[PDB]
Amino acid sequence: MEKYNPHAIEAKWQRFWEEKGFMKAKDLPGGRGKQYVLVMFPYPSGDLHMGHLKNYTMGDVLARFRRMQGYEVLHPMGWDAFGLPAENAALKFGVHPKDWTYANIRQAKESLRLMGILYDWDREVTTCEPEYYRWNQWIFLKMWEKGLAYRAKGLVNWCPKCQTVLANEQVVEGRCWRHEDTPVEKRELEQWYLRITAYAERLLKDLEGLNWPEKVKAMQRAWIGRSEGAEILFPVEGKEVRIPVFTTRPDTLFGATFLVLAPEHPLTLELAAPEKREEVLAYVEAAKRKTEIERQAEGREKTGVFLGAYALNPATGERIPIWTADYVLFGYGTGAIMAVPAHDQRDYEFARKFGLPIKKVIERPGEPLPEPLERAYEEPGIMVNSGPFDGTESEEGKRKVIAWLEEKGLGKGRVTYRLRDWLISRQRYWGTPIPMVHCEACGVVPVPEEELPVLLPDLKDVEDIRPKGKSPLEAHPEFYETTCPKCGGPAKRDTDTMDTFFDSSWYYLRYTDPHNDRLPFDPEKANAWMPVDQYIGGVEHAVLHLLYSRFFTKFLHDLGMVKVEEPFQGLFTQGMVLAWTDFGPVEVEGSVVRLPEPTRIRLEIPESALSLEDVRKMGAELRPHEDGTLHLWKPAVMSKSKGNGVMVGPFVKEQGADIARITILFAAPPENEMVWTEEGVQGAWRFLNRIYRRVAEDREALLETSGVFQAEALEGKDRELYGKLHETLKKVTEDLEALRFNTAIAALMEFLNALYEYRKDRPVTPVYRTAIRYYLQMLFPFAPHLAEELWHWFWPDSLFEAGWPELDEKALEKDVVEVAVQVNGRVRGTIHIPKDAPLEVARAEALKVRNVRAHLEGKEVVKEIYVPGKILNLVV
RNA sequence: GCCGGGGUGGCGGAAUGGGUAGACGCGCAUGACAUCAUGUGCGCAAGCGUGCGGGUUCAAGUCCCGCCCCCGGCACCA
Ligand SMILES: CC(C)C[C@H](N)C(=O)O
Ligand SMILES: [Hg+2]
Ligand SMILES: [Zn+2]
Ligand SMILES: [Zn+2]
Repeated sequence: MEKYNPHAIEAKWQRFWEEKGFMKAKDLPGGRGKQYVLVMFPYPSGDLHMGHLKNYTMGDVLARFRRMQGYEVLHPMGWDAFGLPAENAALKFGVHPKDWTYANIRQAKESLRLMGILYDWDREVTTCEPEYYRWNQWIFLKMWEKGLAYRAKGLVNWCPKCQTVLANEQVVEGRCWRHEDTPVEKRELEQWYLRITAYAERLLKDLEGLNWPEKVKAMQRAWIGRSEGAEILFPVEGKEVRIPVFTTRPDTLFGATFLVLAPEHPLTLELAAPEKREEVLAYVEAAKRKTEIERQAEGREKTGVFLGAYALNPATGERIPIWTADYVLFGYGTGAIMAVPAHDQRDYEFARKFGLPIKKVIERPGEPLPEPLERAYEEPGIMVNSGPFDGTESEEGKRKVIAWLEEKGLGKGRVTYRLRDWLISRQRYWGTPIPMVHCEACGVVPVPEEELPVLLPDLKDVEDIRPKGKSPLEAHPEFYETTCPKCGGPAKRDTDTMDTFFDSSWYYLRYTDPHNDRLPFDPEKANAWMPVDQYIGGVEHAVLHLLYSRFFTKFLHDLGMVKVEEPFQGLFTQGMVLAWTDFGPVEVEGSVVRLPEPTRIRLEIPESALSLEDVRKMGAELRPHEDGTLHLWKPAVMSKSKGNGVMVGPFVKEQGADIARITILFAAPPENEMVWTEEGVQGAWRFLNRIYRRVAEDREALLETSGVFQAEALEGKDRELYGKLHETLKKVTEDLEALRFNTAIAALMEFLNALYEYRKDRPVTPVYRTAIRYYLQMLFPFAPHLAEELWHWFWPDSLFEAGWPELDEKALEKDVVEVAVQVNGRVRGTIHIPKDAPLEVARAEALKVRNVRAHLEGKEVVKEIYVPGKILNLVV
């Protein structure tokens, strides 16, 4: 008897599926229904390994399944070429991006193909190509006319490594999103923005009905951070100008004893007294230079300066000094606040430190407030010392005081958002050119829609297209020395480029019509496929892609190009793949494990001396090495950096594809993080072989048997096996739909054993043939190769045209289930009686269990409970 | 501190309209010419066992009250 040989059949079938084009995405989905499985396209930068294939596999499983059912499936794939990701890589190897990319893509598609993953490559999209980024511009225009795009000064975040500005969404832990070790600074610059805030309300409101992981939504809710409150205006003493401040506690206005402007606030210097200037101006240059990692280093220590100017409390009418502290942020609300030390610790503390007054205006219900106050009081209470509002409740106060303000034109009720506008301009070469020009008489003028695209200057000198603080395009007149399409005089093209995320915010839409030269996509098409039914990806893109993408769709909706309003209906996340890692040598002596500094450092711990326990307890092991010393191993993220990846190409050659799959899918729950291991790969081998044998050993026997039979006319092991099948089909089918591939397979392995047990007391019967047919169909999504192979030994056409097995509910019905006999809550034993078996029939079959255990303890009884299902309790 | 998700064998992990806890797999242990078959929660045993302590019930991983710990994300948003 032959044996399971991967290299023999895999690459064969792969070519087969590609030729016959089963995953070709239909232009316009018919009436059979349609699925749109999509995995976030990759940043071409490196070579793929098991750590990466997790996702694309999933997408494939899910994609093959649906296609098998009948749905018209669209499983697309393309490359997120432009932006920092690629450039940052091509720059670390002194290579030209256009070459480093097309190369990385080639390597990629090869891996994917080896893994037996199919796509509709006739839709492949490469962001960095003109044929695509042209539309990135077209959109930018449509956003300009609609006033959602714009330019403006102010402090922006600067990444010394990337040598360019980043959006707030790209500042994780106060560091770069790609360089989690490089702090971020601020620089006065005028960049281009996208008025995403214009959609703050909708972005937050349309989350509700969204069926996403509660973890993600909650992050967007928090990132958008809506807050209802009031915008009060404080007149400046003598001056004509008025200062707007936001507050979610206007019912305390009469308690405001001072104002605090953000260092970067304009009026912080335009009001700073000449005798204070030499200090105010020195404080700004101190805050601007400080950073996030530095600020969080000082703690909650309040620090500010007095502006030497006063303001007029529009409530009491009196004067209150105006200060400037860093604890107030300019990028939020009004960048100014009305300090009320009496009902806000922050303010309070700031007050007790810089000798400022604390006025009480909210009394605590019942238990009076200890005078003098030694801690704020932020809870609701009764108003006092607040003019005619005295006695008025706290809650009812707010709306009244606001209604009072909106009467004298002193303020108004407003709702600010934490969400800050999107900064999309980058001073890098590899990027989409902003379709704007700069005339001196006309000003900032938008390039004509029909003059698009605006190709990127062709630059070969690698040391040329490198960021040094300014836009690499700011050195090629041959590009920007163009004319203004308004007047006709000398103009200048904007040297800045669109951030990567821009093009990665509507790609899912391009796949629906990847070859359109009239529009970013034909609405008719996009509407037929959208929304994305299932989006496999990560969480790190919570406040980025998963946000920017929605805004983009909504705006595209508002142009009447896309019927839907949320691009991703389903959002399935995945966990990180891991692998046991070599953390260096160790000197073991008895039960003591000394740690040499080279290792201890990589382990990122303080201790330089553990024990054989501390090692176990932290999930590690000491193994023998090739250098003749012991090495401390431990799992770790499977990444290039860690140098522990399991390259696809190699692996597949030395093992097989379907093996990789089963290993990845069955390892754990997809949402959880797996740890790719030797032992696992083995299991995949075993599982796959046993599937082979079982079918190879009956190939002949099966070849001469018919798979036709009468359902009910079944009895014996057959009737049973047939039930086990359908019982299994249920599980597989459900789990595939819910995206629980692990248990979906665990169920397939279980039936397999069931088949081995059925063949020790029964021959290749019609029911059995059917079992095998059904099994092969249920396998096709996880091990499409080995599945397509065995299937052909008996049937003609591809498993793709087989369709998915039909469940037979009536086959699930159980007859003679095993029941547990318990007495006073302990499980004494288990009998085997029909499901409907009457209490008397069970009781009887119980009273004489294996060891009559039921008697060894039930010699009294008082009440008995029977549950047809699987239980019978005797209350002694 | 807030929000989100979780504590089950040696390990990944099953099972919640209460009803034989530990499916499937990994590891380990015996029997055959790396591969199969059998066993495998702990304790020699009384007996005990789903983070802790009470409680409801014939019956609790599932429900009720109080509490501990772990991971992830924001962290001075007025
Ligand atoms: C959809 C894209 C934002 C995915 C991203 N390019 C990544 O590889 O993480
Ligand atoms: Hg390109
Ligand atoms: Zn950077
Ligand atoms: Zn002009």
